Amino acid sequence: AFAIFLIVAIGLCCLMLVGGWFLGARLRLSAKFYLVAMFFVIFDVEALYLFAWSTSIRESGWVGFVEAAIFIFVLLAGLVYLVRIGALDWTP
Amino acid sequence: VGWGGSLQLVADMIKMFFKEDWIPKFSDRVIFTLAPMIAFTSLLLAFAIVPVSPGWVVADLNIGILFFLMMAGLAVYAVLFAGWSSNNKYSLLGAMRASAQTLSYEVFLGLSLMGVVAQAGSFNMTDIVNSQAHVWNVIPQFFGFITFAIAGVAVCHRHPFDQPEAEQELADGYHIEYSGMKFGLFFVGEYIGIVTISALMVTLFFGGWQGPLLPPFIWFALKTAFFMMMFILIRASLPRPRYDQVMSFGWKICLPLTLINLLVTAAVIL
Amino acid sequence: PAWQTRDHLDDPVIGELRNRFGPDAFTVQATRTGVPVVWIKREQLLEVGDFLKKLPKPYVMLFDLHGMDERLRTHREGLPAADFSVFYHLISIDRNRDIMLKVALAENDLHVPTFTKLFPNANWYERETWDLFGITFDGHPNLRRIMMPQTWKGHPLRKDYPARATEFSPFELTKAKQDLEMEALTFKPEEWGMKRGTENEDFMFLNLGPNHPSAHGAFRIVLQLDGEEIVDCVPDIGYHHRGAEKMGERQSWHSYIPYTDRIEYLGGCVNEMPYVLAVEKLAGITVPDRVNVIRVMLSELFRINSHLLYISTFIQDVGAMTPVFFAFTDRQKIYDLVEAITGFRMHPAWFRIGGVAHDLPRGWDRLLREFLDWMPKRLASYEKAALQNTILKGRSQGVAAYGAKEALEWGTTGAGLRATGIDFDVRKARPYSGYENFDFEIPVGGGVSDCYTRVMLKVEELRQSLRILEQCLNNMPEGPFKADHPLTTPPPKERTLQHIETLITHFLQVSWGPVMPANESFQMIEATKGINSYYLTSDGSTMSYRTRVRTPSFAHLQQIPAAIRGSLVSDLIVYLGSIDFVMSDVDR
Amino acid sequence: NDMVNWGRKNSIWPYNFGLSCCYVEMVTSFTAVHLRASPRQADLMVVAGTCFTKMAPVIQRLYDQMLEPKWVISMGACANSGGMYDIYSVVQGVDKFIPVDVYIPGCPPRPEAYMQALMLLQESIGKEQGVYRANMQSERERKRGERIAVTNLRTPDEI
Ligand code: SF4
Repeated sequence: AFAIFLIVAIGLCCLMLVGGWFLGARLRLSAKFYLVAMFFVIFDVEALYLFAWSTSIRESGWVGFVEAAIFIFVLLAGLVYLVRIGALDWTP
Repeated sequence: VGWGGSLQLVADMIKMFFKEDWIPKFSDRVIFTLAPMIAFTSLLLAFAIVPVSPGWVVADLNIGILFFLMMAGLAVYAVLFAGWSSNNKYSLLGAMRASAQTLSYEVFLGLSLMGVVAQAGSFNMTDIVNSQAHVWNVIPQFFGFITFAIAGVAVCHRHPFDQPEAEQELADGYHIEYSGMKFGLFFVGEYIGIVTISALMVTLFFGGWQGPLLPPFIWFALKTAFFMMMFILIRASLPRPRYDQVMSFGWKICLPLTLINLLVTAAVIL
Repeated sequence: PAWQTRDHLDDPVIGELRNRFGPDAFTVQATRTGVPVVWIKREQLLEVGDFLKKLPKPYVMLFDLHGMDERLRTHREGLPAADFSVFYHLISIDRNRDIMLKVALAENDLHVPTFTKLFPNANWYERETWDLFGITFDGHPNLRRIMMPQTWKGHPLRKDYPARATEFSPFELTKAKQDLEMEALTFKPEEWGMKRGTENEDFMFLNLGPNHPSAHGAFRIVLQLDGEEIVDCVPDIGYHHRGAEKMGERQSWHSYIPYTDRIEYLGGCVNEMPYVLAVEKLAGITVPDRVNVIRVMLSELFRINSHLLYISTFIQDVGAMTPVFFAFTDRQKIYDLVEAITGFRMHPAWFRIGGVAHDLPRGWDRLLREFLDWMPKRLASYEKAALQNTILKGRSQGVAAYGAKEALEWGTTGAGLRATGIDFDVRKARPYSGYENFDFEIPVGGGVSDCYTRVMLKVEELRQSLRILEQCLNNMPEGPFKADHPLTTPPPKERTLQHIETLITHFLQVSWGPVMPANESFQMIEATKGINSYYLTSDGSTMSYRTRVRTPSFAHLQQIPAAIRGSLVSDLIVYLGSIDFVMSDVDR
Repeated sequence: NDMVNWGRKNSIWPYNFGLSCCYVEMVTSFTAVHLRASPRQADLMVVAGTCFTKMAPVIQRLYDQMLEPKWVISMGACANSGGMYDIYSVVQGVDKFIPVDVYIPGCPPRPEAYMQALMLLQESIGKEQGVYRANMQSERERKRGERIAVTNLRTPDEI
């Protein structure tokens, strides 16, 4: 089953690590601009609704496609907003 | 001379064993040890969802896709605890930019996979592998297939080519402060990653277990081998893309492509 | 003849200086340098230089500044009484003329006012004069050791200093422990130049020593950073010092020839040409025409190889390297021709005083004809691939540009100086090695010097070199490969094997060395990078008394801090790739 | 079993320390045999070029950085000894301060010489710096009867 395979994998990890042991302040302008990753943190939450959506669409039908188009159109409007304001651009 | 291509990886794994380990001074110890297995065990247990056989299935669980996405998200922590455990602003910023492009390019795989799981309509992999009985789910979704390809090769598979070097000065690749077995752990991890992406591609996009005139498990194995060779051919053909161009062709180009892909499949399925 | 010892007193510059200063102070030497050498006491140096700088046709470029020991010269007829000397070679481009100024110094008062104020490129030269000799230049901004480490006691170009490592203690690691302690305690005292900015959060000190590929050797360029801006860049050079100048003093005229090949690894016979030409100028040898055409063939082949490497590396670093790696295969074919003629792929060591080592083998014409017919189609494929590209072309416009005055003050020659509007090659202004019997053009960049203009000029020069090489294939004359003169070293070998007097000449020439009479020669050529020259002084013995090698790469690496001030680190790396500098040439 | 020996013979990781000159032939070799080589990961360091007195501590730190199994190849006359530069500013060989295993004479050596260096180093790595009582045999002595039996060579007036 899955539990046996998980036990095998963790046993292999223990075997390799045990065998290996026996064998023997100020950044200024640097970094910053992770806001692409903040865009991912928000966009994964947006796409989790599509993750739940993808299971049941045949019984959803026409209003489902309509309001899914509205949803992704709102996301596209936000994306072009971020592009045109200069948030989504070249980043260090 | 060695006649097999795989024997080189075998010799590499043997070589990484029995190498003296030095302690790093002014470094954290728990993450220095834990960062390799976040990259290794994740794609090792990503192998637990392949339908290699109906009778020898490794795990007959109802959902495998969400586990794959959970490993995709987990993978970033390996590059991040490696960056912090480097304890050198050069390597830390190198792993920060590598994790940047990683989180940037990991977005696409879930939304690209929504198309195939929507035309399949189930999460149990037996239903998907039985769905591709006469018509494979690759003819309509060309864009989804190439988007999933780009996403799968973009998760620390060296196609971005910013892992062992850095286009930007004042920083350095984060594979320098690891020199023991952990470097072999990275290589074996990306190896199981590429073979698992190929296996998932064949069993989720193309038709696994068909058996036109020969037993279907070797049919799956040979198709996986052909896609392995094609992946290596295009990985080698793929030149190094600088950081900028990768940022340009990220969120701009493939988020709309997968959104109109979901629109097209939802419009044609009913 | 073109080798006889002349005074050049009739030259107009000598009469203008005689009118302005009247009599006295000036002693006009007799030499075979081709230029007027004048001695001018150190108290009048700055006045003379200032007058020459503003003269109605000025000497805009200080070609060279260095020192001579002069203590052991027994033949000193006409020179003033000197224990040390410092020579300054200046060039007027609008006159296409040169002037050499020599200031004599005594052993107790080795002091002269610094010349950097007029010409900034002299600064490192004066620093070098402080390092290799013991002359102190009062008024120098940062007078520290630029070649040897900072704890090295002794001035290696003095004749009281033993030259060879054998006379010192071997690497016993007595100093390795102290250098280890020094490297572990890596701190900045702010003595590396002006370093006006303080060491705090406002300014960050970064060694920025590129050990990656295309760096053309490992070196450090200490950089002061503020807002990711280049506040001040100070190169730390001298890691690759090979002591070529000191080595020239302990080798015969014949056995030094191998050392010339390693001033530039890509030059080969180009590096040998000025040395043999200077030695034959000391000997008073006029060579036959076949020697000239053979030398032109080998020099244009090596120049083509170096230019192809520069083009390939330029397209690889800032562009797509997939197609241009085929040029590596083409370079391999050029090598099979060099080792077909000379014998060995790199460092041929094939030129000799008075000629070459052997005759051409009988199958040279078919191979050269095959290379000349095959090459033009590939060259035009690269011309379209490089002139018409847009991405790097758009990137490589206006990137750290400079003008004619800026190039002139920094001694920069070669594609840098030709990228501006000054039409000045030495192969046309001062023909050498029989270039005056050939028809070729000098491409020019117009008025803006940048990286695109430099590479386009290098492609145009490669096309002119291919025209020269076909003219060499179609007009190669007949006759000897060695001059007929008792100082031609060695004699023809078949004559040596049969004739007693030729055997005796060969015996004493290869054993004790040829005796060159005491005089001074000087030759400059267009090298693969810039203008490379050789100033040789003989004291009448079988070894050189002083060998000075002027390499342009020293000036090209000195030039980076004036132009890159106000740019990013990426622009710095792109400029370092663009500039034609090799560490072996900078450190000789 | 000697499986570890097979592991070490089959695979080695090269650290390229070629200097200003002498590295163009090494590149010629590397672009035919092979961005994989990385600092603090390799066990083989091919010292080439003129080892200068000023930068020798850099070579000593890079020697210290590598792992327990350390191999060193000296290439060129400038690295085996001082070479032609017997001068105050050049140390007379890299073997003065670090142990060396294989010496490859030449100035510069050939890419095939680099290939033969890998062959002699896998041959040395396959007999367990250990002589194993097999390295007293020398290339001066091994191919001696091969080289002495050569009588005629092509005349140098031909291509
Ligand atoms: S061996 Fe020859 S090519 Fe190599 S560094 Fe020494 S002189 Fe240069």
